[PDB]
This record gives sequence, structure tokens and C-alpha cells, in this order.
Amino acid sequence: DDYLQHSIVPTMHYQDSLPRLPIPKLEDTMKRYLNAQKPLLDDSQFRRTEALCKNFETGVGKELHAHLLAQDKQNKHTSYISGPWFDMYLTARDSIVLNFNPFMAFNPDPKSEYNDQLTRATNLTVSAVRFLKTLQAGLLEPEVFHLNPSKSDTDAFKRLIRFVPPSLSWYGAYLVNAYPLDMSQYFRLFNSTRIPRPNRDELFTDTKARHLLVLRKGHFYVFDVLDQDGNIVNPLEIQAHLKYILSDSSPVPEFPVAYLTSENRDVWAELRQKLIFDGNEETLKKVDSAVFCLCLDDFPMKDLIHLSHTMLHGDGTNRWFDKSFNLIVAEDGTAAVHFEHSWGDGVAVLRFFNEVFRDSTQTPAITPQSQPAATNSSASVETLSFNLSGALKAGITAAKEKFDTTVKTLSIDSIQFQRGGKEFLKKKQLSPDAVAQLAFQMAFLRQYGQTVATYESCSTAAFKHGRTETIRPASIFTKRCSEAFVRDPSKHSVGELQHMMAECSKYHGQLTKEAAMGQGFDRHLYALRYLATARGLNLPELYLDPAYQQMNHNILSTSTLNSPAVSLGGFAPVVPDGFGIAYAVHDDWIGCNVSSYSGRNAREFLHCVQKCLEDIFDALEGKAIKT
Ligand SMILES: CCCCCCCCCCCCCCCC(=O)N[C@H](CC(=O)[O-])C[N+](C)(C)C
Ligand SMILES: CCCCCCCCO[C@@H]1O[C@H](CO)[C@@H](O)[C@H](O)[C@H]1O
Repeated sequence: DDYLQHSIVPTMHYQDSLPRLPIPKLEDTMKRYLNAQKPLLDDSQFRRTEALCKNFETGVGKELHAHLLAQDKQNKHTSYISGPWFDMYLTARDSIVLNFNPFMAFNPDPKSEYNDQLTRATNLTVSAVRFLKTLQAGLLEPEVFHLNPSKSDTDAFKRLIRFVPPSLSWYGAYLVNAYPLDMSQYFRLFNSTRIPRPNRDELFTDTKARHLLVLRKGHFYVFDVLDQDGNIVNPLEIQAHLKYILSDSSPVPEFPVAYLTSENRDVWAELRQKLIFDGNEETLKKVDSAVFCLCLDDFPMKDLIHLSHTMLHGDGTNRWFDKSFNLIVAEDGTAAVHFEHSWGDGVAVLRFFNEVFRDSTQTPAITPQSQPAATNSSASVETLSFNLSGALKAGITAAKEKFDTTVKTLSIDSIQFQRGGKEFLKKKQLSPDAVAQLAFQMAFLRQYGQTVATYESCSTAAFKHGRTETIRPASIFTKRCSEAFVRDPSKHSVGELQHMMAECSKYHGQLTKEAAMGQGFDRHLYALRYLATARGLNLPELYLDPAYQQMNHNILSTSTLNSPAVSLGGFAPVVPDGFGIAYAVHDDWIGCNVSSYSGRNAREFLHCVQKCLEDIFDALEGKAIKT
């Protein structure tokens, strides 16, 4: 059948009974805030910030917190941060490219010849559409974190839990140490896009649409991938339609319309209204409503740097950046998912990504020797046509100029530390994640001699409408340990360094456990500020503190995903003088793919990361450190 899974537990079985996102006690939030400021602030700065926190906790902060709690109890169907967080993305006026949109790239199909572009584009497309059908049938297994898959991720448990009503289901899982996650975002995976508007962009879905959108050389093509009965279109016909697009001989358009999706959101909002004025709404709706956007690039990947640039931004002509996601397939079959961030999070995109990798590699729809159907693709595939005014053409030229200028400022590079990973570190009773994070702290100290604002994403999807909380890796412990290794390594014994690392790891583990339970401080302080602003009040003095601004200017922005389907991933820095650090700790090795703008140096940072990882592993093996 057209399904990639056959869950007996309905996909959405736990949704109704998910726990609500906790609101921390304000006293906890202020303590945690200060704990994270301790490594960043001089004594005088910290004392000023400390006084502000005291007045906030007993003053206007107490009052905003009471209101936040009252509001949350009138809105038990959601989380206190969901509205504010959708706003953070959707009110943002800057380009979604680089600032927000990440990518994850697939490993190759293990079978060499299945990496043919036509073959793999067909197979990946069909798997993605199989995913859509599986979700819609309620046949996709619910997303569940298991503390022990051996006990709870079993047919025995599945057999019973399917009889527990959704009002009670979450508790059945909880009782077996299993934690169903929110899946509300899955409704925006397909047939969905972000529409530029004044003030705040709009999330559009049209679940009735049956067509795929394909970009090749900046030309837009659409064809049905679901028939009138809801069945997947013959994969041989899909293959034929993709071959038809690959065969087209038209050069890149004079004014590639896709550039517009990389613009400032007010500029793009105006230009889209003008497209509508000029009679393009029907065409735009075909773009907006397609199941997803498939992008066919006509060049192979030169190396991982080329891959990163290609999947993170491309050349401006061949990505519809607004779409829920773009599935990119290069000439050498290298594929990736590039996604718009407002609707979704790593956890949900990864589930899709993982199921599509599994299905396209283990049960490919077509082979490299399949013969395309003899189908009238000239009729079945529509090449979209936009009516562009003089203003639209000027807009596209200005969109390209801005795009090209920004991309020029961006560098990306990677390391693959081969000496060890999870296996070695777990044997040393350390958190692998903490160790990578320590390395980044230590590397930044070695390169720049500073301790800076650092962000690590953590999923709160265990809660209703949960997205993320911020882990703050830059701690008193990491600062102390980085100082020891970098500035006075002769001053500490190998045992003392090991203790310093144990402490780092413990504290990181504590921060991680807390953030996952909604017990970070960032989202809570964020919501309180949002609430003051929404109620028409002046910004509280806590938020005018330069220390608050500095804490939220994340020079080191980090995120990790763990998957055998992932070759690499990436995102640009979140501030001009930042690094965007995508990393993974594997059993045997640690990879980082780091982005930077002109004001930082990613190549030097990565050389520093490598050295720090060498020092860390040396000390853990009891070897005196190489200086
Ligand atoms: C050569 C080895 C390289 C391996 C890289 C591992 C892949 C990691 C890819 C992560 C890309 C981002 C995926 C999820 C998006 C995400 O984490 N968004 C974060 C969302 C949030 O709310 O924190 C934002 N930010 C990236 C800026 C921290
Ligand atoms: C077979 C699966 C076992 C289901 C056990 C149901 C337990 C749900 O009981 C729950 O207890 C909570 C604390 O008192 C309350 O917040 C909820 O209102 C209540 O429904």
C-alpha cells in the first residue's frame, strides 16, 4: 500500500492528554538567570544586574508573573510561550534565509546506483508523499520518548494503550516511563507555506491540494502526485514528469521569481501584494499550496563546504524559501531538507527526515533501471507563468543584489574528530553532549580570550504545544575548566583537570534535565517581557539592562541532532559576530559544521575545537597535556 507505517495506535492518540508546559517559580527563574550571568559579567555589572533582579522579583516581575499564571490557566489548551514564540518568528522582518532557515542533509543511499538524480528524486518524493498519506491515515506511530524502549516500545504495550481513551492515554505511557510528544506541528509539514504580510506573516495551509511544486533552474513546475481518489500517482509517471523537467532546455529566467522569498518581509509583503494586483493570485496559490517544494539542482557537490552553502541558501534562484520545507536533490543525488522555521522544530522535521530516509532506501519506489511511463507530461506538468510588472522586475533585481551581498559574507566549514566520541566519554562517566559544549567554550577562549553568551536548543515537546527551551552551556564550571586548560595548564594535575570536567558534565546534565522539563529561565523571562509589552506597559528595567541584551546576543549558537540518516546539517549564526554550530557526537567520532560571517573566523575556531578535543581526551587518558 501507499503507507510507510501501520500503527495500531492512532498517530494523535496522546495529543489530548499531554501535560501542560510548566511555568517555573519566579524565584527559580531569577536564580537561574543570575547563575548564567555569573560567567559573563564583571563583578560590578553582576552587582547591578543582581539589584535589578531583586526589585523585579518583588515588584513589577511578581505582578507580571501572577498575570502570566492567570492567563495560562485560562488557556490550558496550549502553552504560555506558544503565542509569543510564533510571534518571534512571524513578526521578524529580516530575511528568513540564514537568520532562521536551517538544513539537514541525508546520507547517500548505501546502494551506489540509487544515488542517480532522477532515481533518487523520484524515490525521495514518493517516500515523502507516503509519509503524508500515513500521517493522514493515522497510521504513523505516535512520537514517544522511551526511557527504556525494551519495556515500553513494544507491541505488548501498544496492544493495551490503544484501548485507553485519548483523555487518559498519556498516563498509560507515563506509568511505563514513556513520554509521548506533541505532534501539532505535523499539520504544517505539507501543503503549507509562510505568506509575507505587514506586521506579522501568516501560516497558510491547503490540505485539499494534490500537486507537487518543482523548481529547476528557477522555473516553476507543478504536477499531481495524488490522484482524484487520494492514491499516490504511479511512481513511473512521477519519474516521467521529473525526467521531463530534467530534460527541459530553457535557460534560467531573466527574473527568477524565487529570489523574492529571500527578501526583507515588508519588502516581500509589498511585492507579493503587487503580484496579486497584476493577476498572479491563482499562480501564487499553486505555489503556496503544493505538498512541498522539490528542488532539482544541476550540479554535483564539490565538498562539504559546497554542500553546506547549497543546502543552506543555494544561489537565490532555485528554493522557495517560504515553503514548509524544500527537498533538494543535486546532480549527484546528494539530498537535503531545508525548512522554514516558524511552523516547526528539529524533532518533527527529523521524524519526517528519518522515515523518508528509511522508506526510500529500504523500499524504493523505482530502481535505477526503471522505465518512465509513456505519459503526456506536456499536459500533466504545468510550467507556471508569472505576469511581472516593471516594479516586480526591479524588485527581483534588488532581491538578487541583497542575496548575493549577504551570501558573500558567509563562511562554513567542518571538522570530524576521529579519536573518539560517545563510547569513550560514557566510559569516562561523562555526558558526551557536555564534552562537546565544553570544547566550544574552551575553543572560544583560545581563539578570542573571552567567555560569551552561548545557546543550546533543547526540546520541550514532551508538553502540549512544546517547542524549545534554552540550555545555557557557558557556566562557572566551564569557565573555570577552560581557564585551566588554556591559560594555566601547568598549574593543574591530570586528576584536578578530570575533576573539573566531571563537574562541567554534572552541571550540564542538570541544566539539560531542567530545560527539558520547562525549567530553563529564558522562555519564562521572554514571556514576562512579551506580556508587559502586549498590555501596553513600558519595558521593565530588568530588560533594559545591557546584561539582558548581552545574554540574548548569542555569539555561540548551537544545536545537535542524532540520526543515522543525517550526513550533516547547518544554520547560519544568529548575530553578525556569531558562530552557527551544528554538531553531533557519534559512537566513535564528533562532527561540527560551523558557520560565521566576516566578523568571526570559522576556520580558526574549528582548529581551536580540534585542539581542545585533543587536550580533553589527553587529560581523560591521564596524559599530561601538549602545550
Ligand atoms: C560534519 C558533522 C555535522 C553534523 C551536524 C548535525 C546536524 C545538526 C543540524 C541542526 C540544524 C538545526 C535543526 C533544528 C533547528 C534548531 O535547532 N533550531 C533552533 C530552534 C530553537 O528554538 O532553539 C535555532 N538555532 C538553530 C538557531 C539554535
Ligand atoms: C490504563 C491507563 C491508566 C490511566 C490512569 C489515569 C490517571 C489520570 O488521573 C489524573 O490524575 C491527575 C492527578 O490527580 C489529574 O491532574 C487528572 O485530572 C486525572 O485525570
